[PDB]
Amino acid sequence: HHWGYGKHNGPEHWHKDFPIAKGERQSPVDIDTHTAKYDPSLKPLSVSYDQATSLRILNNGHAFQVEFDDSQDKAVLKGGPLDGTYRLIQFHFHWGSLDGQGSEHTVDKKKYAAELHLVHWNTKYGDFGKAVQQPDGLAVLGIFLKVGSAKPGLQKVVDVLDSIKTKGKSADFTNFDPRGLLPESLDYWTYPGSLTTPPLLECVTWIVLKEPISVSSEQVLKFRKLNFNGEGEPEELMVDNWRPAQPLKNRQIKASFK
Ligand SMILES: [Zn+2]
Repeated sequence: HHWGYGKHNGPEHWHKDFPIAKGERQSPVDIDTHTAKYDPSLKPLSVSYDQATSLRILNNGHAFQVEFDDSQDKAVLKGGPLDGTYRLIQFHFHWGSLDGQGSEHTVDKKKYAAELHLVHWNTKYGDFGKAVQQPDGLAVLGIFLKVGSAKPGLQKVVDVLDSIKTKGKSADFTNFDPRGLLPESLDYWTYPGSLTTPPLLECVTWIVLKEPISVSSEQVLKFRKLNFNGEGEPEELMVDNWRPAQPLKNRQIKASFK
């Protein structure tokens, strides 16, 4: 009976195995655009993905994860609110059963159809496992998805999903360029928070882009064909794998833009 997104093991149950679920800097949160304060001190966000090297894509029973070779100084996030350099290790999505829900962060209570998370670790801590034990261990770039025009750069991801339908399936996924998943503008909101999946560690600087990307209905429909279950188990569609907004508590959301 491990954690998931169902009635008996979903977000409202997580605190039992992971007490930090009720902690002081949990994610995601609602972004109140009128309360977020422009911070002229923020530096421009630097996203350097030109040398990114993808390895594999995996269905882990909670989402699908595209993993990168992070053994060299390549796909790096820096600047913005960050001190130092963070290296890309993986990205994944959260999405809904319907276009009207799916995102984890919300904007003035608005839910997007999905949300992309590009996860980077602080190189000062040597590797991901050590980084997540530190308050400034991770930087996650969050990008909202809305349904409209197709995102051509997402299609390579969508076409491989048939091969990793069920929990535990993985496939080679080389030469995928995550630059194809970025919106035009890098305007962002930033706040200190957590992983949004167990173990929910409070180790993330969140950087959430204001501009969503558009994906087509057909593209998101293919996300919804994935399965939470493993091969040979009763089919339960992988949908609504999002944690809802958590209390902001003692935190300020800063905006990079006015
Ligand atoms: Zn995530």
